Amino acid sequence: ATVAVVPAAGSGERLRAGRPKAFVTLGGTPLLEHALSGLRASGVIDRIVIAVPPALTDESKLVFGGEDSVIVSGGVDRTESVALALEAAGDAEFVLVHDAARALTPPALIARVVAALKEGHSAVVPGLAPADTIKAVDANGAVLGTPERAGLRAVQTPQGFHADVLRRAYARATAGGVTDDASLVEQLGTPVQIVDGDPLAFKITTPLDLVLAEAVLAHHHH
Amino acid sequence: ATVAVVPAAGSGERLRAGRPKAFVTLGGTPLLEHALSGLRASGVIDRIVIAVPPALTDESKLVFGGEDSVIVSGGVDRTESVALALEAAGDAEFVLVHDAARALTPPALIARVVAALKEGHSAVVPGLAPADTIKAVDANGAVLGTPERAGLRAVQTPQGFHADVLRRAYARATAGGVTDDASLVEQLGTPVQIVDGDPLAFKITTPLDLVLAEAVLAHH
Ligand SMILES: Nc1ccn([C@@H]2O[C@H](COP(=O)(O)O)[C@@H](O)[C@H]2O)c(=O)n1
Ligand SMILES: Nc1ccn([C@@H]2O[C@H](COP(=O)(O)O)[C@@H](O)[C@H]2O)c(=O)n1
Repeated sequence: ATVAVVPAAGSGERLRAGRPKAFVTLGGTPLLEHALSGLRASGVIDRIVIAVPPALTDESKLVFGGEDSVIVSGGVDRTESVALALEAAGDAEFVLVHDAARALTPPALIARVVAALKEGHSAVVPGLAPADTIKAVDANGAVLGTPERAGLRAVQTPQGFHADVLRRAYARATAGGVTDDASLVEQLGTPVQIVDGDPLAFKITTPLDLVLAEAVLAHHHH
Repeated sequence: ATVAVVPAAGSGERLRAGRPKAFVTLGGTPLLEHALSGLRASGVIDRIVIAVPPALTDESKLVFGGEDSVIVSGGVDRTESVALALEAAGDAEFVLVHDAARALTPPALIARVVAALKEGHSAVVPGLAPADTIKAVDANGAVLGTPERAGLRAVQTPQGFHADVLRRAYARATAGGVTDDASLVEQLGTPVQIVDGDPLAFKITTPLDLVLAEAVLAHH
């Protein structure tokens, strides 16, 4: 079985007042609903576990629950939220962790992640070459160096794992600031394989992001 | 004094526009004109040198050419286009290299870059923390590492330089295929300083970028 875990249980940004980025509306619909639709339309996800703010567990069950979608109370950080979601994941072979702010992620991208895991990769991440040159900077903001742009990937979600590989990684070190699940797995040198991402799987968090997302909805739906 | 070199000689292939990308319109105005309007609005640019596709040089001169508004035939890639335009940079103590494709770049950012040069920095690049986590990968797509996102910058243009530093960097370039001017300066060992970028200085590269630029303008 393949389970998708969706941490939608809060925010470290004080501006947002504990409201997850996942609950922002897009075309009158929360980002989380768009993300769930993508996961379901991929046709490769058996169950989804969504971690939500504890106060909104009842509300989320009613709105986002279903035969393939389990709701759990989330944690104080993202790392705890994913950990709590993993409890309810059961005995899945594959676990995908998906950022619900990447609302317009195409279903095909999600299938690509699962397909690569079935080829035998333990850890799979969608990515694209960065549009801008990326530079390493020191604490001063002085350039340390410029890696080959073609040797870099801006990575997206869902990030896919063999379940035990992911659970072992989550078993150690809280350090809640982690947003990238593959990074946790990489601490032991576990191989991670990039598959093609998609420009549409951008994270929707800023006003400019939301402007782009609304514009995409217009082309797709109006 | 400050001269802006504007590489505008790129093709419209990725946009499928059937014309050079500089001459694709955004709310009815060519991208190049948006880029020039930003430079003019900043109030800190004394001279512009535009590299255009070589076949359009004569026509471009008729439209844009005049005192301190110089058109040169561009090159086979961005590196050659910049190198050609540098020949026309003139006496300015500071040179900015600004993609025509970053059409919505705010005048404020251009002013921020010039200010940092005037402050005494030899090379200045606008940058923002990457929106996504960045991973280094090998040729087969296997992950090599995930540098802390906080220690990375996704860089934009204009990139600003003391004129002598940029000329010396370009003199030492042995091949094209460079899209980042600061990378050539880094090869001299010259320190490069990052200043705040701006989300609106994104490069219009794909059809989706063009949708974004249109949607931004639609708001205003
Ligand atoms: N307590 C928390 C805090 C953040 N998160 C998740 O971590 C990610 C990053 O959140 P912020 O950048 O808003 O802090 C989001 O996907 C958010 O839903 C969570 O699931 N539980
Ligand atoms: N041969 C080339 C190729 C690109 N360029 C310019 O460099 C900038 C970056 O090009 P792309 O946006 O195509 O990557 C654009 O403004 C483009 O017009 C150029 O001036 N000469």
